[PDB]
Amino acid sequence: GYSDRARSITLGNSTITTQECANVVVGYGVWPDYLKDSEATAEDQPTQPDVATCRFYTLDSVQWQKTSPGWWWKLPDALSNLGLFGQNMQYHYLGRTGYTVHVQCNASKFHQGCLLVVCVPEAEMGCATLDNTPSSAELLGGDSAKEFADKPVASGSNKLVQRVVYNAGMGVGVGNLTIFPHQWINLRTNNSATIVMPYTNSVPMDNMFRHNNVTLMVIPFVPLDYCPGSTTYVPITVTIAPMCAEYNGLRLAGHQ
Amino acid sequence: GYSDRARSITLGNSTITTQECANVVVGYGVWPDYLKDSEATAEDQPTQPDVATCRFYTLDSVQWQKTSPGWWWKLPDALSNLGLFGQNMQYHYLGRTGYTVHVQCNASKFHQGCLLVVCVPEAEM
Amino acid sequence: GAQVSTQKTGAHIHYTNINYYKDAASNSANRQDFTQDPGKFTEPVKDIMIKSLPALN
Amino acid sequence: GAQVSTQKTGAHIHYTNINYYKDAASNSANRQDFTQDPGKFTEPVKDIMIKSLPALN
Amino acid sequence: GLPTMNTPGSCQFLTSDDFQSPSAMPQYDVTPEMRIPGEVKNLMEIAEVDSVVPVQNVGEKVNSMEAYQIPVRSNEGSGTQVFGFPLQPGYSSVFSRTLLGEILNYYTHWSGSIKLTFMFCGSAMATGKFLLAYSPPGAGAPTKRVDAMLGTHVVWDVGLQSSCVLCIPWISQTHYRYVTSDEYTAGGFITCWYQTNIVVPADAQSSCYIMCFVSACNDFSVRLLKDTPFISQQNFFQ
Amino acid sequence: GLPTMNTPGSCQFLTSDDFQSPSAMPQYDVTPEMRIPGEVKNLMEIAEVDSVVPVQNVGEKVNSMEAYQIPVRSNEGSGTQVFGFPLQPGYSSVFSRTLLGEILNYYTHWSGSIKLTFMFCGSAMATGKFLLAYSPPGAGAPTKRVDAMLGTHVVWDVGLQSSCVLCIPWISQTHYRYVTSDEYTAGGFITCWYQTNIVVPADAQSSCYIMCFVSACNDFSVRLLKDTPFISQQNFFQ
Amino acid sequence: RVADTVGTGPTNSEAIPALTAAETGHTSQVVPGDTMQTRHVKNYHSRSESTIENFLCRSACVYFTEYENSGAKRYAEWVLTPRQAAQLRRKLEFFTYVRFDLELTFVITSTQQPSTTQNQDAQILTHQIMYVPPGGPVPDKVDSYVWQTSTNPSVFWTEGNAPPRMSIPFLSIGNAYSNFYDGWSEFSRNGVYGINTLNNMGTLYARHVNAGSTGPIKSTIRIYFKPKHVKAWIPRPPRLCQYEKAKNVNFQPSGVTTTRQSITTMTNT
Amino acid sequence: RVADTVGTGPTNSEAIPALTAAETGHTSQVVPGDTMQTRHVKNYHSRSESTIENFLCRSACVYFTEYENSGAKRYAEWVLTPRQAAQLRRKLEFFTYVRFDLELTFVITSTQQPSTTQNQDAQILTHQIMYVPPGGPVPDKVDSYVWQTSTNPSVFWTEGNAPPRMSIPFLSIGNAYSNFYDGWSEFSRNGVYGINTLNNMGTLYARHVNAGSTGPIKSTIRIYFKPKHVKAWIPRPPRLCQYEKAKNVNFQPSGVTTTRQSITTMTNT
Amino acid sequence: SITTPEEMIEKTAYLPCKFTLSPEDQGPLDIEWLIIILYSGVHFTSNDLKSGDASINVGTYQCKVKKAPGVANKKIHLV
Repeated sequence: GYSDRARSITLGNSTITTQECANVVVGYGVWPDYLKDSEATAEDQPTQPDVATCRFYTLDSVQWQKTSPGWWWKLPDALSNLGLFGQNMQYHYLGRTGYTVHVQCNASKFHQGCLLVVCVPEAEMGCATLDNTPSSAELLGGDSAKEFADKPVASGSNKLVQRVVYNAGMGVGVGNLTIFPHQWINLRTNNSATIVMPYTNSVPMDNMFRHNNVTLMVIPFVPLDYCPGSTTYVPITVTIAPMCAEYNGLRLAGHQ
Repeated sequence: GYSDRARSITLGNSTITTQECANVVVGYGVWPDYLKDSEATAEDQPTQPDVATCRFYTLDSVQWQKTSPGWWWKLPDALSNLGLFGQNMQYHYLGRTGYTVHVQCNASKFHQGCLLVVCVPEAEM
Repeated sequence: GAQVSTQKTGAHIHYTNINYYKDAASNSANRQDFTQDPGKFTEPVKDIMIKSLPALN
Repeated sequence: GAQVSTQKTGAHIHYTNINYYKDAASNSANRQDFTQDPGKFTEPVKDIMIKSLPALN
Repeated sequence: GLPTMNTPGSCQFLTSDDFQSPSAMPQYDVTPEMRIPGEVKNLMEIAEVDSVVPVQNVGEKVNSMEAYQIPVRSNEGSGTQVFGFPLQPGYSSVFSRTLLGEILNYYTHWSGSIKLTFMFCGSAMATGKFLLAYSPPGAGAPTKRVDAMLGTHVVWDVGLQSSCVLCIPWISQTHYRYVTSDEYTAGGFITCWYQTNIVVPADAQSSCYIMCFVSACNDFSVRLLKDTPFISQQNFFQ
Repeated sequence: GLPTMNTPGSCQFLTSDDFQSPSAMPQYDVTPEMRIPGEVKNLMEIAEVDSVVPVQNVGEKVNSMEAYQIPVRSNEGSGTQVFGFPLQPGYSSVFSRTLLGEILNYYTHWSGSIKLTFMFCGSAMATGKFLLAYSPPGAGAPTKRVDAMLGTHVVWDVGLQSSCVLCIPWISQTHYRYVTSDEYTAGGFITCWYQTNIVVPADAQSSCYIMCFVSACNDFSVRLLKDTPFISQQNFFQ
Repeated sequence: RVADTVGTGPTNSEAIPALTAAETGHTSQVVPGDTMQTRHVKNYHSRSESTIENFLCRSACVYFTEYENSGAKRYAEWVLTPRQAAQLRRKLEFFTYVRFDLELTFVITSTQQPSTTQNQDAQILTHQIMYVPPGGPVPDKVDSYVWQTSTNPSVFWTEGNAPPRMSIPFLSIGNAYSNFYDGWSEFSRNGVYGINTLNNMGTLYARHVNAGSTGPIKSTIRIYFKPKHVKAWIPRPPRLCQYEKAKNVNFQPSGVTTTRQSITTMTNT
Repeated sequence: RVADTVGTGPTNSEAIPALTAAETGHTSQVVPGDTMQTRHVKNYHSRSESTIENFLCRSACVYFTEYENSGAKRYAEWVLTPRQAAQLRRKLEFFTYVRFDLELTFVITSTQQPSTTQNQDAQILTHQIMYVPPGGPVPDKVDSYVWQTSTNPSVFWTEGNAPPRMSIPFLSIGNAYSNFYDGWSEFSRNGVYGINTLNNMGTLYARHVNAGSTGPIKSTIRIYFKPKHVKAWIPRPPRLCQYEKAKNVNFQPSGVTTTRQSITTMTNT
Repeated sequence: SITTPEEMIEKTAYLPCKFTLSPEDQGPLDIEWLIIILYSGVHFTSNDLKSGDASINVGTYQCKVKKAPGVANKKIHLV
């Protein structure tokens, strides 16, 4: 006799326990694995760090306010400077991995609000200036979350990003982002959200510095609301574990 | 039909070939291996980089002169800043490894001289 | 080497086909593939959910 | 007198052919001959050379 | 020469013909297939997935996330209306841009049942009961809860399970209905009413929101593929 | 007359069609076949043969046999560079005119491993050790021997056997790479360094040369036959 | 065959099919007979026209361009791509990765241009269409030697005949084509974003083989793509906004949907 | 099918696959797993497009020439040869001896020429193409009796139809054709060098059968060769230099290859 | 493709015109600036301009980069 609300996930030297979880969403029904002999093209022997690379990394926390539009993180960029995962992508030319993404936000019963947590493949975004393309600094934040805007961005010969929330930066309806693997953090029912993503690409491996295979978006569809005397500072924390990570093409460290 | 003078050693993505080698000296008759379950004390699961860490690293060259006394290198220190071997010893508290050391010096027939190459355990000075 | 298949017909007949070229990129479109599997995009949860049972207990 | 052969297809089907003329110089090109023998131009030595053995001893 | 006779239709280009043509690259070897997740074989596997409905699409709400929020509060009464829209899956601006509606706007006809899922997003303390109703056509839309009570309805009680599903069945004289506006193939009306008032304690917010998702049942299908009235063009994109 | 319908493409000349046509000399008896040595059935039997690489293709060296010579000498140091060029088999001017490169310039794509053979041509007394290195793309080219030591390398010791082979394996994200210049399908860098200095006795030349040969491995293949950018014409040759 | 309705009667139990948790990420699989009484209705409907093949396998104009038999523009060129038009682009971008053969059709037409030239009698016009794969030499003029088409595929066509048509296989170096690419071709991350070499299909050239007449004529070629033998992966939300460029996904912010008068209005305002 | 990579581990032995002698004239047959650690990679690649047939079996323009319905040039003539063009010549000369059937295609076009003639209405034009084998009578005029084609092959063709096409077998008196001939046709060794009678294939003549109109018209014929059923022997180094003549191998000395800035430069200068 | 084909340089003024060549591009390379300087087979800052730097050192200045079949342009407002 147990409760389906309580779940524990153990990876490497890390373990996460949640007493209020909806369940786990599994990619497209596909658990991550290693590349097989009949699907490979590169011929050198791969390296598999395992426990050293496959483990939970916890990022900075963001504050959910009553007027927050939302945040986004490129998965490969998010962990590019973190531990041996970062070192291994620094010294190698090709990498391959899946993910376990855990989002955390607790609050009391009085606190209300709902967040969509979605893992979007190839989240290619658009620049405010139509002729130009969005700058790398604007598109990527390695150790910090990237924020959406509520108002439209002004286009004046710049390399900014159209970070409109109701267009999800990709010029599409935000309510239709449900085709992609996703879960909802509803403060009255939920506490955390978990998605297990497999490796998704048109090639068997890829360079991990010039391509971001997946992007994590957290978007509040219902705003945060509390009566006076309740806690006013509510953070959101993101924890990510690489899975079945392998690397090929060893050479001098650096990206150029 | 071959010559015992010619030998090739392949490790990871590296390979060394010598056309004039005496042979290979093997430690104390013991080939390196991994730590076994009945000899361990630390309980977490180890990491084994393999091809990424086990591979040849080439250091700086020294000049043999007519009056040179000799040179020494601490093996762990020598590779402490080199590649993923260095990174893995930087992020970890315990490590364990053996070595293959290859020394190289060529010269013509007229050139004469003899060097001792020795691996000394606990060379406390 | 003729292939006899069934035509699209209403509810409530065959046709014949021969390939002429050698590349198989020259063939006609495959219009009769009626295979479905919506359980990837829909219901993609680790633990199975029975309809009559409460989603969370 | 029809000939059924296999078409070029990807990894990981047949076609039919009939000859109409009498000369055989009128036929189509032979595009499926995948025979190879590089050992004439390459490795053309009188004594065989093993890979692991020294070329000269 | 074998004697032949050419029939009408010879040497015409019909953009939906199915013929064999000569390959311009003979004997080209293609790249082998790898296994990719999430393979699609029918557009009805996409239609059967939920997506959030913009019910509050009034004025400037469309340029915000407020179009998706359905406001509810605590009233000094009972039986007042929450929302209403018609059963027009591809024509109504409430549905026409949802994943189902986008797919429908490529086809002239549609058939099958629909699933509307409603999720409460207030405080855990907040309690409420709601009547979700469907009326087939022939009379007008209901203007009172008692009139709506006479059709196909569900009484939704809010509690531990925060989501309730209202199935709209296929109740039609024809087998198919036009996706475009049409009074012959009318669909009906979908409404919501307050069965009981929203009740909260002190220090909880008495104003809440509800969310709606629309998905297709396993008897749904479409017909007559056509062009969409959603994308347009004046010059070649560069 | 059997009733027929003519489809699009009738009466067109596609220069890569494969049809049967009437012979203008009926019943002509051809000359029988004799057995000739050196018969070819695949252009990849020619690509798999070595040919000398012009590495020193600088200035007026191309109009001489000096383009094929790689100079080495005795240094007051160690670790300096001997040469470097990129892994561009059909685009780099180091490879584009070799037997492999000429064959590659008829095809859009290429795949497989490559063999670079280096032969010493100094005095028998001359002794040396060399590091031959390949770096896959993602960083720059190595500027020091220690940076090159971190990639795929061979340490070549000169002795009785005068030839050493450096195999460049297929380490790519795609199955195929463009023969034309392209930063997406980058190949990497190939470099050489002095592991130990060249050492000679008195009355032997301290300056030597090295030669390079490029051949394809047994996993090599090409695709998409196209015209060469090497031969041209302004008027009919007479 | 689509599913058939099952007949049900009245219920009173602890079974609760209408109550669930949408936070799980799971679409409820409730039938109508879970919340009402239903009769038995055998369903003969079929989802045959909703297959990815039928949905994508129709010819579509993707580009058209002109050239003349005299004057500066004697020949036309175009880099093959389906992103120039709106309709096929929007259908294809329902997915992230596609894999298909192509059927290619051409519609070439000619029109007499105004001039003062007299006694103009025109002979029949033949056109040459030449495909150059990426990397090969390209024609600097109408009489350029590259029109020899020794290896490059060519199609000659005379006015008044059927349209020319040819089949092209899957030519990608990668396993699958890409509709979207979140990255750069430079490891430094500098340079153009969303651009890669996976879907490069070469250039098309078109010319008159003869001039035909002593007066001016202008031809137009229209190109038609038909995808065959299709495979697709990862469904994506449809394009809400109006395309602006061919090379990127840039757009102008637009309302989630149309606006009505109130939340109870049954009409569109 | 192309070969598949074999997986290997670490080694320490007297086996030396990386060391050899290139003086033997032998190409080393080393796999990557002889000098590094490799995984097992099944390879599904095929060398189908590299066969001599596919490499040579495409139509190629080898010659084109004009004639008029009035005036001095009423008919055209051409000695059949593939050495007039650059592209097919360079592909064929990868080998010393070849043996193939030929597929022959023609593209004939007509253009109205400027004149002051008025009331010009033109009838349809029919063309005659006649092949004369080496030794037979040749036409001195458009109306010459030799156009009777009692034995010589002829092809009549009317403007607006498909191009004419015919198959020609291997006609050499010798067992195989010759791309290169180191010698003379005279035993004395005097006379022209590199010239022999092994690859003589006769002459082609072309004319208008009717004049069609009262105004001037000029036709052009383009000839296309397609080798079929190919056999080839003795591979040869590709032509580094620009062809100068059709009859011989004469050339202008050219650099072995292009020049860069230094021996360590990774770019092309 | 030129990087950032629309920008305003407010200030020696360095006008960037870094470009990329598609595998399809194979025609002769021609570079032109407008308001001034032309490159065919104000002063350009890069000796190896062919590699991909058409930048120059000094209204609206337009950089035109043409390699058949590709054609690209970049407009810069110098204040």
